[PDB]
Amino acid sequence: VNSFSGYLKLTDNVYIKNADIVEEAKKVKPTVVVNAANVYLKHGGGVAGALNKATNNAMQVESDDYIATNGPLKVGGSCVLSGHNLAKHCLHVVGPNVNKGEDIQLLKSAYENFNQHEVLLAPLLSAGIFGADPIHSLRVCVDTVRTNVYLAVFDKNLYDKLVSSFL
Ligand SMILES: Cc1noc(-c2ccnc(-c3ccnc4[nH]ccc34)c2)n1
Repeated sequence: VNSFSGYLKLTDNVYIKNADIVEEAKKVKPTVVVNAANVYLKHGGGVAGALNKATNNAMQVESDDYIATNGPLKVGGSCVLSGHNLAKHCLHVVGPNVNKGEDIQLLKSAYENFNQHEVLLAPLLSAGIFGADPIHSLRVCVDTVRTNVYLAVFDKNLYDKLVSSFL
């Protein structure tokens, strides 16, 4: 039993809710919140900009030190950093950005990072400003992630389309 509330169950291990991931993180304090990161951990907009804003820029400060030490992530890769006031940990995962021409097949590799964590609160990778089809992203999530994932979808209209079209 966990504290996630109001989710629709899609499969054995995948759950979905129309929610603001920032507000959901603030209420649940999950062990892991996933950020929709880029390779530079520059949290300017989308989910990343919202999560970072909610940490009063502490996420960005920590991220800049991470990059200065380690260099950029790989597309499809991830790193574990602090969850600050939102979660114990933040798993920064880099899905391909279609608006940069990155290979959508890397989306499966990106979701594989979730399997290193038993339970996660997450957005749909490569959705939103990353330019992928969120319905495709949901399909790859369900077919790749085996651990327990709670998907927060900000847009109510999109949430309804994802549920209604789910196979
Ligand atoms: C601009 C832009 N382009 O894409 C997106 C996107 C993609 C996936 N999930 C989200 C999302 C999901 C749940 N809560 C959220 N709070 C703030 C963002 C967010 C946003 N934003």
